Order: sequence, then structure tokens, then C-alpha cells
Amino acid sequence: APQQINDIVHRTITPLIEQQKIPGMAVAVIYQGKPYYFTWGYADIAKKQPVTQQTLFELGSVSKTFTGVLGGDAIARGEIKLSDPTTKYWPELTAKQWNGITLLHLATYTAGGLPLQVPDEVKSSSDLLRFYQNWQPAWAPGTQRLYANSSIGLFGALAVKPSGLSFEQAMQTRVFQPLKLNHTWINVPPAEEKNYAWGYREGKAVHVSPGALDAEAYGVKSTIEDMARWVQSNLKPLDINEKTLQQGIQLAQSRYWQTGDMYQGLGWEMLDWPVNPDSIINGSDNKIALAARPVKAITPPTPAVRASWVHKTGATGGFGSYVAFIPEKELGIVMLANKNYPNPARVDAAWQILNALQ
Ligand SMILES: *C(=O)[C@@H](NC(=O)c1c(-c2ccccc2)noc1C)[C@@H]1N[C@@H](C(=O)O)C(C)(C)S1
Repeated sequence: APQQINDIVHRTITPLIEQQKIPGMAVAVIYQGKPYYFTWGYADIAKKQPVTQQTLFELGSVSKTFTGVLGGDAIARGEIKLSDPTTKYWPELTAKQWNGITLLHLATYTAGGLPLQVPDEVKSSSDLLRFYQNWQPAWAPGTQRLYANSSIGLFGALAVKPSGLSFEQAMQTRVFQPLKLNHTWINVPPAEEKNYAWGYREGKAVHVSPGALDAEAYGVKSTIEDMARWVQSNLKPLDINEKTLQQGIQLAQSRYWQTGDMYQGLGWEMLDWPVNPDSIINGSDNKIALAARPVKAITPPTPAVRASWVHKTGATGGFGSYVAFIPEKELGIVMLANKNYPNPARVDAAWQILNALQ
């Protein structure tokens, strides 16, 4: 790294680790397009295994960025349209409240109040159908945003149906492989288990539990190198050789809805750059992140704006992640930690680094 990058990163992240008691962390900065890596602490505290550039972390809800791009790619292939009713792709979904709810609504949390989590009691396919059939919207579609794993997760499952591929197979063949993300996984293979960090929640080593629509909402695991490659791809989609994938990246960074200073993409969320750091820092707090917020439709959606702060936070019980990038500046960061610590501390650290380098 240039010494400048080294210093800004270390003088930001070292205190963050100390204050939040994070056991292990990995950071990548993308600066003028090139990645620089940094690692601290432990992947496995009991086995004294350090964090390396090969360590897998649970991305949690950052997974949604992959789901949003995979959907984008399906739209670009002509397999699905965001304007399609949900019922086109799940004809068993006959309940009247679904009339008017499109794939766009599912993808952008605007279906009318689908809940944050799919209930833990949903264990099978018929349980899932029952859940969505019996869900009662609080709101008309396209009026309020309520962040929901059950919303984007269903989008993900539906989006891959016409391909005939499972979500995991579609993701591997259409996103991970073409982008050379060869250490990024929905299900960690045995060959990579020795690199799979433990997450830490109240001092206990934990991994994410199986759950309905986990793959689509929160189930990706990846290394700091692959995630830097993911930032590079989203920074410069027009360099990707796969046509539909290049377009799906763009579509995921299109602005569909606005609530305050924030625009909703497919998975990604965006703000105009330059950004007021109090907008993003405080906005990342979960009482704000997860609130019911009225949205304004952006009619038609604005294509990916290069002058944007594009970002996503994620957590599992044992991990905390953050990704942000600024396409106009060829600049981005990935922060992966094996403790779930507050979003505002992530975003503050990220902005401190990127603002210094900008
Ligand atoms: C994605 O990261 C989602 N995470 C979870 O639903 C989740 C949690 C959790 C942590 C904190 C509060 C509620 C749930 N534990 O295990 C899982 C699988 C959602 N996105 C996050 C984000 O940062 O956008 C949250 C914290 C808003 S929940």
C-alpha cells in the first residue's frame, strides 16, 4: 500500500477494534481501482487461527447485493421483468392481497410490510407458501419501505425460477464464476472449512443457522480478496465481459425509490456523493435502517449514477460487515468482522478512510 493508505487505515481501524472488542477483522481498500489488504486478530480464538486474506466471513445482509445483481442478470437475460406480478412466478400464490405486488416491490422492500424475518417455524416449502398466502399487508404496494429479509429473499427465489437452476447454482454460474470469486460460497464446502472464521456473540463461537430463504437474504460467505473483487466489479461494470452480468450490475445500482437522502437499489443502497456523513452514519443505525419509511417512486428509475456513495451493511449473530464505494472516484472499502458491532461505528470508520483518500 502507499503509506498514506496504510496510515489512514490503521489509525482508523486499530481503535475501532479496541473499542468494539472485535476478535478478527479484515479490510480491503480499493484505491484508483487497485486493492490493498489489511488483517488483524483471530478467525478462531480457541485454535489461535489468525485472520488472513483467505479467511471466510459471513457477509450477512451484504448477501443481498449478490441477490440484487443476480436478479439484474436474470432481467437482462429476459427471463424475468421487475414489472411482472409476483404470481407469474409463483402461481400457487392466489391470495388477493398479492394482486398488484410485483418483483420490483419484493426486491426493494416496498410490497407493503413483509416482515424483517421469515418465521423460524417455516421449515418447508408448503410452510413458506402458507406464510406468504396468509401475510396481511399493512400498506398498499409501492408506498412504504420496510427492510425485510422475507421480501428480497422471495425475490431471489423467484428470480431464478425460469432458468431452472437452484439459487445456489445460478449464483455460482452466473455471478461468482464469471467474476472469478472462487472463494465465495452460499454453503461453505468442506475444502474451505479450515478457513471459515467463527463468529463471536457474547463470547461464544457461532455460525449462522439454516433458515428459510437464507441463501437469498443473508447466506453468502466470502474472503476479503473476493469481496475486493466484488467492489471492483461494481465500481466498473462496463469492464465485465459477460453482457447480461454487466447490465445486471447496472440495474442493481439504479435508483428505484427515495426516502430522505437515500435511494434504494436492488440490494445496494445509494446516496448522492458527496454525502453528508451524518446522513450515512446515523442512517445505518438499526432503529433507522429498519423503520417504516414512506417512499417516493423514482419514475422511471435513474440508471446507476457514478457520483454516488453506494453501500450495504450486514450482520449475522456473530459477524458484522460493510461495503461502500464511490464509482466516480474509483474508490471503495470492505470491512469484515467476526463480531456484530454497531452499524454507525462501521460507517464512521469507512467514511473516515474514504474521505481521507478521496
Ligand atoms: C442482514 O444482515 C439482516 N441480518 C439478519 O437478519 C440477522 C441478524 C440480526 C442482527 C441484528 C438485528 C437483527 C438481525 N442475525 O442473524 C441474521 C441472519 C438484516 N440486515 C442488517 C443490516 O445491517 O442491514 C440488519 C442489522 C438491519 S438485519
